[PDB]
Amino acid sequence: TADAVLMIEANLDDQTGEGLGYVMNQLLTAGAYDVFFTPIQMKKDRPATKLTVLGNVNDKDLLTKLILQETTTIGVRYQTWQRTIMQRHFLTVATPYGDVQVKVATYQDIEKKMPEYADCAQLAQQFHIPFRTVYQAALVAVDQ
Amino acid sequence: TADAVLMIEANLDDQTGEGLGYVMNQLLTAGAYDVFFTPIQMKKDRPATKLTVLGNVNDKDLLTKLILQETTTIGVRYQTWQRTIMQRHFLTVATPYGDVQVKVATYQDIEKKMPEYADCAQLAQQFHIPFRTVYQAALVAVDQ
Amino acid sequence: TADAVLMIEANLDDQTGEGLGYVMNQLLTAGAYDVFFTPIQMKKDRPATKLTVLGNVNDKDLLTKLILQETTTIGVRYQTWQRTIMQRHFLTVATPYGDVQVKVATYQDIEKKMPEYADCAQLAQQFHIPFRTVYQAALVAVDQ
Amino acid sequence: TADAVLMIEANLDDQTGEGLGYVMNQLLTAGAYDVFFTPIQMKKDRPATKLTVLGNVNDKDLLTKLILQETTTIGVRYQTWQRTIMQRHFLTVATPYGDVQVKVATYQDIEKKMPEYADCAQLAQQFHIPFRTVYQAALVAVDQ
Amino acid sequence: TADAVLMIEANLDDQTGEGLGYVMNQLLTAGAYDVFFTPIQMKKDRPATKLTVLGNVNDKDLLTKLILQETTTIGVRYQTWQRTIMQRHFLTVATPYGDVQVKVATYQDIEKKMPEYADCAQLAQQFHIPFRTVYQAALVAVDQ
Amino acid sequence: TADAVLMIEANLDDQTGEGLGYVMNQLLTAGAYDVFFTPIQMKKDRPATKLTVLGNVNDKDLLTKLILQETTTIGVRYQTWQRTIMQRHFLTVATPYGDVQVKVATYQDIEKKMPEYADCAQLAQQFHIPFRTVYQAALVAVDQ
Ligand code: NI
Ligand code: NI
Ligand code: NI
Ligand code: NI
Ligand code: NI
Ligand code: NI
Ligand code: NI
Ligand code: NI
Ligand code: NI
Ligand code: NI
Ligand code: NI
Ligand code: NI
Repeated sequence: TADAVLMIEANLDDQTGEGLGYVMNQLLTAGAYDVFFTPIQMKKDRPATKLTVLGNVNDKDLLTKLILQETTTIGVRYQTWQRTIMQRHFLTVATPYGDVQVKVATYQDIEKKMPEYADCAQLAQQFHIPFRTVYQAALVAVDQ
Repeated sequence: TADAVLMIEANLDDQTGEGLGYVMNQLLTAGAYDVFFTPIQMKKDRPATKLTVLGNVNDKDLLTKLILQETTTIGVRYQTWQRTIMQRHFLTVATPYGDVQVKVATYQDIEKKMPEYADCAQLAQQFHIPFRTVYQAALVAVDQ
Repeated sequence: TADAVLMIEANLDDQTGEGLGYVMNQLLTAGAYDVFFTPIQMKKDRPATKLTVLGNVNDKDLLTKLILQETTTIGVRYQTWQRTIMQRHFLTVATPYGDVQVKVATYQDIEKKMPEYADCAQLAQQFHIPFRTVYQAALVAVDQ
Repeated sequence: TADAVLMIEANLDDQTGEGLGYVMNQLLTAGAYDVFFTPIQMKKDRPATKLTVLGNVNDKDLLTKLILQETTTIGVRYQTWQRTIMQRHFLTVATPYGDVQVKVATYQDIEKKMPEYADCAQLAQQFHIPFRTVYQAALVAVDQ
Repeated sequence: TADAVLMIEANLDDQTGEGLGYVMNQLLTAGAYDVFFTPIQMKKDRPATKLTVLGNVNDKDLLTKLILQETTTIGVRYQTWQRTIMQRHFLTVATPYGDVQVKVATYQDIEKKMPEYADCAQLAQQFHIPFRTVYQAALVAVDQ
Repeated sequence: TADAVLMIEANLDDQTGEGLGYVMNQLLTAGAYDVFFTPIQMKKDRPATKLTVLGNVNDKDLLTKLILQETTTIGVRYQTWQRTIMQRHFLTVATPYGDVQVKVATYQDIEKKMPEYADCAQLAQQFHIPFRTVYQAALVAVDQ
């Protein structure tokens, strides 16, 4: 329910998008909770990318050294955030195209249901039907 | 003058812009100081949107549960920032097209004046003249 | 008046921000009407930049060769747009800090006035006052 | 069906966000098919906005004059695009919270169904439930 | 060489990021030359995404139907651009970690050399060294 | 090695890009470690810009008053981050076009080398060769 997460940030104005795509794959393999890019504008007319890494506070040394080894940045900044997390468990639901795992997130009186992307995309590809069609079929099917 | 604000963030890769526009209206109604979207790029080629909520630190539970109920996110992250705020009071100034309320923000020796958008937009619409024309008329008129 | 303008675009996922600042400076010196960057998202999790150059139709070969020379792109795409341009004339107005050229743009029933950035920024730095202060003083002086 | 659409663009580095919200509201009221903002980066370290307006070819003069009147741009560029449009029909479906219009779009072998945002947002506010709850109920009701 | 390229665009304010990653993967598999996302801002406070697809002029119907099938858009807009393409040839160079193909692009007086990302990323992972290390080694080896 | 940095942020929806470019130049002159813009979307259909300032924690008063004097914002938010910084020293390396200073950043076992943009851009301009060509020549030359 209650948690803390480390946020690590770096401003990269001398890194290519190809190399940035490479480092995001490296950071997820290293176990980061999340990684995202933000387009930013830096001095001297430089379109840059901000790299943000979320992870366990005890992975600070791991994720820092990864960033310092694989990107061009001279330094990183990091800070601890708090987190409020819903409770998760999974349901298998039968849809017109097969079973789809549905994520049931709960927090006190709040309950919502999210079909898992992976199941829906695999069924959309196999039966040559749209992703949104399989996803919406799972939503209807989770009504009971 | 001195203050603190809570920042709540969430990365939404499975939420539509229509639904995001809906939640920003909900968050302002709930009394958030500010809400803004940042376009971000997440794993698996997902163009995502970061939702940032600013508000009173005592509204953490209110704004969290709102986000957890109305968006698709499983968790939120939050942290406390400090704030330095200028002093505000309002002046009514007479322009060629009517009275326009002007915000006078002061901080120590710093003084600046901002015509209120709402008055300027209403007068621009009624008299079928550009917004920037009414706004600039208010700026000239605040010189005395 | 009426015109036609060439638009050249390239999607750059293998370019650093440092190099992009260089090519924009190169292209404006060579006479592009305008150059701008658009953050885009490309394949393989790449935060990329779209380079757009606007310029004279007869300068197509110059600006193309410049992009192919200075960026990593293998190709450029281009198309001609039509343009509608306002008529310009300039007012020099006397302020507390010096003369400021004011651009007066007209189109049919449209008349608008923009103090020139170069004048305002130079006098703000030279007289050690905010930019907004010189900008607003020119507006006041264009009242007559 | 087949169509042609006018695209008008302008790069605005001398416009506030407040004024841009005003002109988008002005242009949609005047009958633009659509208006959107794109964040771009311009010369002299300027975070700018590209304004794009889509509209009827015969409305070119109206939308141009509107942009030249309400923004700071000296010119606009425009070009005509071709369009491929799906065929529309609407289903009104009965939900636990009222009727919801469902847009059924078809193209060759394509059939897709989108609950109308206006219906879902209005019933969610009126019945004090999440938007997603009304949206999903319409999906369930379109199962028949 | 000279070419012409089809550009197809759609403004998506009712699409999730998960679904957008799916359609970009679908469109590249179907033979689009390129697909990219642009963050845009639409009406009713909607953070949206513009989908742009570049492709062969004769593939217009395939890519259109794909977009109409997999996204929520009711229509697409398209136009043909001209293209200027550099001439390509490839150098395979021997590095400390294996062979790396180097793309040598030429145009009039222009000669530039780009190590192939696929080669560099594969050898960096296989030999457990940074990407930059394999990239720079190919540059060194292309010195002869 | 270990450090702390102050982050100051402000959301500007009533500031022009020209004025924002002006303030970024002012903030770097005042000694900020870094300044960047992030495009954001705020309420009432406003494309806005987030201004982020990084600097020494003891420059809080300096950088705040600068922002409050030169922009339109009523308040700033700020927080302290931690930093991990690599060790820096400079090498002059001989390339085919002159000496180029190369930044050698080290952190424990990590060593990487970055040619300084300023030297590479000056040599590219003087000899009328691409930036990337001089930068890559410096990379090859730093191999010994
Ligand atoms: Ni089963
Ligand atoms: Ni009065
Ligand atoms: Ni590439
Ligand atoms: Ni020329
Ligand atoms: Ni001086
Ligand atoms: Ni300007
Ligand atoms: Ni009309
Ligand atoms: Ni009620
Ligand atoms: Ni819609
Ligand atoms: Ni084909
Ligand atoms: Ni291995
Ligand atoms: Ni020397």
